[PDB]
Amino acid sequence: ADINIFSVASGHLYERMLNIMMVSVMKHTKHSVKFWFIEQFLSPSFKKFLPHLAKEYGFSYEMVTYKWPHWLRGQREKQREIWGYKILFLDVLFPLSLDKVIFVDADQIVRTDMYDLVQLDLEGAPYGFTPMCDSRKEMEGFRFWKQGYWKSHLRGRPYHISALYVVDLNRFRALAAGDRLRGQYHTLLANLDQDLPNNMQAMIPIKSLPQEWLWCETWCADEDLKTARTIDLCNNPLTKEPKLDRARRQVPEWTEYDNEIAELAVR
Ligand SMILES: O=c1ccn([C@@H]2O[C@H](COP(=O)(O)OP(=O)(O)O)[C@@H](O)[C@H]2O)c(=O)[nH]1
Ligand SMILES: [Ca+2]
Repeated sequence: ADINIFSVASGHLYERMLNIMMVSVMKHTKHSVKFWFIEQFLSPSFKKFLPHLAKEYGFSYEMVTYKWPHWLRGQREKQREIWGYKILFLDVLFPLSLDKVIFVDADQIVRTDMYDLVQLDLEGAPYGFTPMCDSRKEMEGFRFWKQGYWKSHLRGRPYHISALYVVDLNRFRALAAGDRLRGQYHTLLANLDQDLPNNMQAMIPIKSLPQEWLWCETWCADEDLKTARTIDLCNNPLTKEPKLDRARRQVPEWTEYDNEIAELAVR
């Protein structure tokens, strides 16, 4: 497929949002699309519905199986285990033939042709992430990456949000980036999937994507929603507003797509 996207949904609401994310992709491209899912994180309900969604929305899909390695420190907390599956296994989840994959959070709405991201030149970096927004000024106290350890550590590199990233799997494998990330994970990560790649940039470069690639209201100004290519419903450490409430109000298409999926289910 032209576009290859990987995501995870563990939890009822994340599954509901993942179906919507997938629909949002298909509304904005006429390229071929394949979704990749990790077997362990597929529930019976989701697995049952998935082929219907595929026959309606015109995507293909494949499951990968990868057991957390015995020698690799585990995560007792499910949420952190999931975040680990996002980042620790990029060289081993997928077939060797797969050239490139894009990770998109389940709680996203896409508003762009994701082939644009497939075509985007990473300029030798094995993966690309969007910088955190600076624009919403009221949230400065929560921008921990501008404080203490991170300002010094980053040496002028951005701190990037891990909701969306494109991985040149060939370059990533050639650089042995997976072994390096797993080695650093052992050595050291409150934000496991985000702190790790941002910490390792000198060793494993990030291509900083243009800012429009990922908008989250937590960090980003209202005025920049209109030019956002994708939207993430990232948790807001100030308001603690429930994600479902945010999904209903943020952009009109979330409810549009949820309703469309509901009508598919009636059939
Ligand atoms: O209980 C969870 C927590 C996280 N995730 C997956 O991990 C991603 C990142 O976590 P989340 O979106 O909750 O983080 P935020 O963007 O809110 O900081 C989610 O979109 C899901 O794909 C999940 O499936 N179940
Ligand atoms: Ca998210």
